[PDB]
Amino acid sequence: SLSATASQYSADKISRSEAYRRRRQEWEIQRDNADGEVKQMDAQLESL
Amino acid sequence: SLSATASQYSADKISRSEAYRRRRQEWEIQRDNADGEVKQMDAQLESL
Amino acid sequence: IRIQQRTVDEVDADIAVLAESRRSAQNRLEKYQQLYDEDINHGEQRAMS
Amino acid sequence: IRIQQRTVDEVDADIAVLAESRRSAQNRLEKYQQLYDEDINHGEQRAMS
Amino acid sequence: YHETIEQKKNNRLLEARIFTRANPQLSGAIRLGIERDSVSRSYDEMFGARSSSFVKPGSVASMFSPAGYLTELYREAKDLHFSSSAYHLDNRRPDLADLTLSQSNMDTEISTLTLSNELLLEHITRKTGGDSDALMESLSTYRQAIDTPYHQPYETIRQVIMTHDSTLSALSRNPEVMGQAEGASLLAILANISPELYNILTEEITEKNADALFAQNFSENITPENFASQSWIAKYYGLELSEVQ
Amino acid sequence: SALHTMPSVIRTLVNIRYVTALNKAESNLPSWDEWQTLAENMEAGLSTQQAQTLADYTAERLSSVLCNWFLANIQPEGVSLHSRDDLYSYFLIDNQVSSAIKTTRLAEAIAGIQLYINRALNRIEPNARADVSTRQFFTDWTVNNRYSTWGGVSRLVYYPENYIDPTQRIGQTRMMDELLENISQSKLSRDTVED
Amino acid sequence: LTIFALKLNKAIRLCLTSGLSPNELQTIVRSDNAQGIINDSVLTKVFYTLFYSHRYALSFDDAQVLNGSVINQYADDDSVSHFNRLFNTPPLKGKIFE
Amino acid sequence: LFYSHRYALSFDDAQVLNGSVINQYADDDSVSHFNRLFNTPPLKGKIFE
Amino acid sequence: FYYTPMMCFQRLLQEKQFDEATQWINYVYNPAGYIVNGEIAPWIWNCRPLEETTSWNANPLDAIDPDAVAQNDPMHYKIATFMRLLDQLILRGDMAYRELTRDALNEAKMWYVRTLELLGDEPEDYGSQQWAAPSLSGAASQTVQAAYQQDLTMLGRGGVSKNLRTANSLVGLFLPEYNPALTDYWQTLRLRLFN
Amino acid sequence: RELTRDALNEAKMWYVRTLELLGDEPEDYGSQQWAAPSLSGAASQTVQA
Amino acid sequence: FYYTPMMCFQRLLQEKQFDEATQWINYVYNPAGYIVNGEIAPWIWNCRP
Repeated sequence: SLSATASQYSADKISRSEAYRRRRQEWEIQRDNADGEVKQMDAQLESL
Repeated sequence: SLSATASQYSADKISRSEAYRRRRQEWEIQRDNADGEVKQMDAQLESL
Repeated sequence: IRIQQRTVDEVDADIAVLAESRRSAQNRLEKYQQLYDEDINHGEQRAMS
Repeated sequence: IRIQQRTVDEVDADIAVLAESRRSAQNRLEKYQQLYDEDINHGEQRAMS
Repeated sequence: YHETIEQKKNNRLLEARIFTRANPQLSGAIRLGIERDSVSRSYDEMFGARSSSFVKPGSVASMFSPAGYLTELYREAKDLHFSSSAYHLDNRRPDLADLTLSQSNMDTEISTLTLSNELLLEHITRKTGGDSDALMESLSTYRQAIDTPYHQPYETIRQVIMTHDSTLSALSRNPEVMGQAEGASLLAILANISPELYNILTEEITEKNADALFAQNFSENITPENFASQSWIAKYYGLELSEVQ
Repeated sequence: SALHTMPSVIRTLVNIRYVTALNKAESNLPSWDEWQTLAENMEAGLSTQQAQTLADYTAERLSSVLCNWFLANIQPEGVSLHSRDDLYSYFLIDNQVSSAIKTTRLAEAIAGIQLYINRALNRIEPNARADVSTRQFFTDWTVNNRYSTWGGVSRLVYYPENYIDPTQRIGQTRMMDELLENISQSKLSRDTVED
Repeated sequence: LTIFALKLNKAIRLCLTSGLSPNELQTIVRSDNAQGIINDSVLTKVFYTLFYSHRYALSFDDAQVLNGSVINQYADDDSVSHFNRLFNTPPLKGKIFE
Repeated sequence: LFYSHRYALSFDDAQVLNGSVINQYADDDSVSHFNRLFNTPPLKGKIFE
Repeated sequence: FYYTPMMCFQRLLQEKQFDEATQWINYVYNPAGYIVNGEIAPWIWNCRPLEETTSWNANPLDAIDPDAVAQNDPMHYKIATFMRLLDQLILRGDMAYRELTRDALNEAKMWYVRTLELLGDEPEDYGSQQWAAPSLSGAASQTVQAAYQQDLTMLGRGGVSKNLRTANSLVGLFLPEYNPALTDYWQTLRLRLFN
Repeated sequence: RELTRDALNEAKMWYVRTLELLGDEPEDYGSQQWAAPSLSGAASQTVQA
Repeated sequence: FYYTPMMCFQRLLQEKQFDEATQWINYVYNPAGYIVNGEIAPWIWNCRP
């Protein structure tokens, strides 16, 4: 039973690790959005 | 075993502390966005 | 002349629009600043301790 | 001529608007880059271990 | 080997320590907590101001600069092949052994094509014994290569005329010059055929001069037996199997 | 004027009977130095960017021609060089690249030496000195194949402080580790610090 | 093999130096003569085909026919030929007999 | 200085214009004035002027 | 005596507890000295092994460990702590600079002046004045390398004052480089003072 | 990824090493002379057996 | 002898630990051979089956 308990421990440990990886991927995507709009307005500035 | 239990206690304690720090960083970034658009429209107002 | 007077009405209506834009945006600004600089409150440090 | 001078004032006010747009957007950019490339910190690897 | 490795490690440790003492940047209020060692004075008297001589970051004289990396790389790479073998570094590239180590030699920017061309020219000259102009004149009439003949002034003229006016519209708007010039010059300036290439393409091939023409058009190692392989033809001309099919 | 070239140059261009050993009137092909001088005269009136473009194009063309001539004429014993990439591997310098790239002599030497080391280590170049290839540098080639890694491992000795981590240490005791988790709260009040 | 080797050397060299396709060279030489030899006529046809392609922006077969050659009915045959492209796009009701 | 202020010319250009000669031997870490004027780039052969 | 105080110092500096960090780091080092029994402490550092220059490592180079290197050479620890104090001062200065108030700018001026005072004056390049340009063979001369190794070994295990002149004409050595961290600190302080 | 000059040189080194360990790839040869059989010829159970 | 080393190699490659992955995969294969007792290993692969 306590081996099963440590199994749940490892389970939510790896689950929150994968949640951290999802957070990293979301941060990467939104950073891509940020520099994308940065160059958006970079070209808009020379147009202006 | 109960030492391991207190280990998980400290683990999720520090994990949610770091979650609080991530929340603080996100709040700081979005506050930067807020005052950025504030000065955006500050200059737009004198243009108008 | 009446047309361009109406145009001046348009532009100063727009600048009033942007003035109350400032009102709303600055309200957001102080709300977010108050959230960030206060950060973590005594209840949360009590929970941590 | 005065009208079009005012128009030039309009357009360079707009380009100043976009310059401080660059300021804010680039600030966002380095903030997000710092968040992403640092990823997971020593406290979180300590919790995992 | 254990003794050798320990000796090198101890020498590196001593060098790092003496450079730590001799670093002038640490003055510095912490300079009061820094003492001068007897070994430090011995190094000073042995090597003059070597310990006190420092360089700024990016300087060619530093060991952390790419110059030291290259020095160590050559030190370890001088003997990957025996000096008798053609694969030896010195044998294949004698010009590398006498490379100057100066700040300008790593600060100046130049195209890699220039260095490759100069190396090829050096090899061609040391082999043949001729000059660059003679080499160009021989290449404009050479036959034993898929790229040859290469007429450099002809290529320059063609490129310049293409840059100035393609399809010769300006010349066509002046018909009086077409009564004196025919389509031969126009073909020369439009397509890529040197006079030597034209001569090669417009020479009759018969069994009377078959072997002579083959020897003229190909090297001594290029024989019909080698040519009989389709893969050989493809790898010789840089073409593809379906294209030659 | 349209070609930006002298009228006598235009006359010379027109007078070129490109007949190349008969089938027409005669072979009026100029001599080699006459060709060179005519090219100089007709090209002398161009711009600057066009001049560099022509220089780069001629450089690439002569590079390819020289590579072909070397491959078809000069073949040192023990090497079956038959291609541009064969010449690349032999001379440790790239011959099929454009003129846009710029580098230094020392950087090119780094590239060539690294390529030669890889060739010798991967046992593809025959008659390699396997006795020499088992030194410390080749064993540490994983960190010696790049200048950045070699520079870092070299600086680690003379300036170890830059790589010193005040938050963790190799061989740190688990009791100090649990102290670290007990001190890594969000905000560290004094009483918590002394606790 | 020597003479045909030299012929293929000629063909591949001209194709590489002028951008000509093998089937374009094939139709040019077939319209010139069945001997498959290289003369001034073939290179003049190539000249004028390229010249028309550069100015009038015409296809290789179109310019080849325009400078004096005939329409190639038997193309590489993996696709539509020139004759079929001109008079069989599509056939009206019956099979072409021209 | 006077030519640099009005005509917006380089120091070497204005120096040559006021009566001096073109400096073939510059600091030599970069292109000299003579090479900047007649060696950008050399046509086919090395300059002999 | 050494690792835990900087553990707390690093945590406090990361969490912006500047005065608590300074008070805690005063336990290991204080530029204004130490006040023991109401009198000026004669010692400069409040850590005995650091003050006495005591080494507690025999084979630091057997593995890649900056911690082991610093254990072998104790005063690298002193350099690390000094740079940590400098970083704390710089964070104090720019945190004051953040709000752009006049009093805050005056406080930042005070902090930056104190940082310059404790930093002193930086040196410049001197070996590049007269360093010769040797050939690749001269640089890779194994005989010169072995001679230098022998000189270093005989200076290490001995202390011999003979061989007074080393004939510097043997140009096959390199010179130590200044600290990139220190140069970055100097440039940052210069630009802050300019602003 | 980072498009630095040294990074591009390192990528060149890696790609050259990959080509070296990969060797040279072959091409199609059976399509040169493979005949076109009928459906009965393809499905011949006697030939299959 | 076979499955675990690539388990670690795949994890390291997925987590961008390139040099650690190369060092770990050297236990099963190395194009530059293997150095045993300070001598060239005669075998090509470090896995007996």
